[PDB]
Amino acid sequence: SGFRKMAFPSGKVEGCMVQVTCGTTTLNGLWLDDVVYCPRHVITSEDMLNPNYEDLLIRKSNHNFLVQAGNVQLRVIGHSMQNCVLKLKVDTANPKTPKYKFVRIQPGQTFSVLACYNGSPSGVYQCAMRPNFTIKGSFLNGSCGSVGFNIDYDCVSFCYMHHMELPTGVHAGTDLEGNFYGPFVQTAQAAGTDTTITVNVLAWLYAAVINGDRWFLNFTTTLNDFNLVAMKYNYEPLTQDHVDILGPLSAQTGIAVLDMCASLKELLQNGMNGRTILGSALLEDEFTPFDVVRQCSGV
Amino acid sequence: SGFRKMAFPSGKVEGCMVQVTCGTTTLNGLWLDDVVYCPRHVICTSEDMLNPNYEDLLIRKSNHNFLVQAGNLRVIGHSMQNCVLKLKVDTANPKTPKYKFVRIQPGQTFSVLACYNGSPSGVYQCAMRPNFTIKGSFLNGSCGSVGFNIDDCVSFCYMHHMELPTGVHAGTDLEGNFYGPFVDRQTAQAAGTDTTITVNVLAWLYAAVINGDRWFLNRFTTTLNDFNLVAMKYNYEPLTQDHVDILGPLSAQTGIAVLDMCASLKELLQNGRTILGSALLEDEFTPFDVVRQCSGVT
Ligand SMILES: *C(=O)c1ncc(Br)cc1OCc1ccc(Cl)c([N+](=O)[O-])c1
Ligand SMILES: *C(=O)c1ncc(Br)cc1OCc1ccc(Cl)c([N+](=O)[O-])c1
Repeated sequence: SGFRKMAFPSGKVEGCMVQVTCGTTTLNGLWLDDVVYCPRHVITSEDMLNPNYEDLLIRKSNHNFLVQAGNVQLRVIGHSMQNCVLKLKVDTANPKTPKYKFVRIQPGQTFSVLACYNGSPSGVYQCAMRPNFTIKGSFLNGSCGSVGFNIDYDCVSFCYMHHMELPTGVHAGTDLEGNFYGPFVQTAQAAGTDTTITVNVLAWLYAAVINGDRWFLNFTTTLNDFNLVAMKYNYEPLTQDHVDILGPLSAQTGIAVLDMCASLKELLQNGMNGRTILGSALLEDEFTPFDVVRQCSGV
Repeated sequence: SGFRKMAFPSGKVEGCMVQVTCGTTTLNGLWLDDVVYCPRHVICTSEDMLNPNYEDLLIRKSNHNFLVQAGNLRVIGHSMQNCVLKLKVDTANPKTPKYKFVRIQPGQTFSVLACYNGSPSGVYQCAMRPNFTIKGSFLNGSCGSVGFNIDDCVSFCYMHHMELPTGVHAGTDLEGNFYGPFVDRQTAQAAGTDTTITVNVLAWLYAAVINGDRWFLNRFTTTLNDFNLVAMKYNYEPLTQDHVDILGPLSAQTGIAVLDMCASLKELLQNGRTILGSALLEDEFTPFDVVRQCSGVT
């Protein structure tokens, strides 16, 4: 019973968090095998306005990089820049390296973030890659290098590394190969208009029904008619593959996807009239259909 | 920037999670030093759950009736302390962190590492409600999962025991004493009237102001007494002077007096926009939680 925004257990990622210092800049890094991954902007405030990163790295040597893993000091024997991440080769392989992969997720997918400062964990929480490729996280100065991940049974899938806090107050970063999610690269950078992850909202309504919350159940509708309503309310268009992913939840609940779409159409056109769903007064869109299944089945 | 419901990093607790089996009942256990702690109802059959005589049931079981799984342990002793089983094992957990057993107060927060068959499944932050229930996510098989705070030292405060028909959850401290009026028996058990943790709501309003959301801020004032008259009507817990003292540091950081924040809350209750992306008033961040997240304590 119950339904919570649930993060993956973070023990496997905690063992890979180290502290990287260049000059006076200190941030977090990720230590897997004999390589430490960290944001490349670790290399001044004057540089923050228009850095020629290739030119700034040139002036750097291996001993200019201080990688600390708890109390032990790692010696850097090589450095290279891949897109927007630094890769520092160290003389020791991380003995706590889990089975891992680097994955680039799609907008709408969820992951857990282990927020870190000075290489030490401070907290873990679940969030989602918004359609405009930002995330609404909790990141203070010093959190850069914190990574987002999914755990697919024993294997850690690193998908995010924190790089920046936009003036909007939302956050942007890269995958573990250094490619920013979205158009982001210290200048004014506008994120796109954010929209609601429709397939996630529908999955969350399935979670509600499973947990006894059914007052919003109604009508039917077509994929097209619902999408016309979804476009008006800044909702992502619902495709047939979204309907297929919602299959298992439809079978378990006995509620056809297009029937749930009609209930959501009503919820969008009429609002919630002060009622709550799973203790929320808003429509929640940061649970994937896989998230709902995992929590309700207990994987 | 930002404010999230944030759980403690769970690595230290993961290393203490084992799987405990007695007969056909399997649930989670906590392995610290040479002792495995688990709910004592692991020894009950389904017929026993309606009126178990735990002493009579434990008497008929021996050490070898307990199969303790630590990933892929021999039990050399068993004892019953209130509602928890204490299984002495021949091996001390090499991953035992520095730990303490603590009994928290209503309104305090902790992280829950939800587990099934001794394997972690997820971590989330919740609060001990005033009626001593928690609004968690617990399926059958989750019993033995523990709630904790981290101060290098892990403070274990909760062990899950039962899912009420209400859909809320109840458990004990690590000494076996239930939070609330609940017993480990399958009968209808009523939780109290739940109330809103007023001091937590005020802390969350400070987090909002810290993060740029200030529209709810007024110029009115109030006394502790007048505010409590309003709070009583809306099923809010009464705010004492100790609660005003706890909110001191947040007042200093924001420059907003505690009683001024209480006056702003008077509006929100009497008149009902979003605050930190929420359309409801959140009461599961303590003032210590807000400081920890906004100052970045690792
Ligand atoms: C960010 O995590 C961080 N921590 C510590 C220090 Br010192 C500097 C940090 O990055 C600041 C920052 C903010 C915004 C942008 Cl866009 C950049 N950047 O040029 O990448 C850096
Ligand atoms: C609970 O975590 C659990 N998991 C697996 C099995 Br098999 C049995 C479990 O406990 C069921 C349960 C439910 C409610 C109550 Cl009140 C009790 N109890 O008598 O303590 C047990």
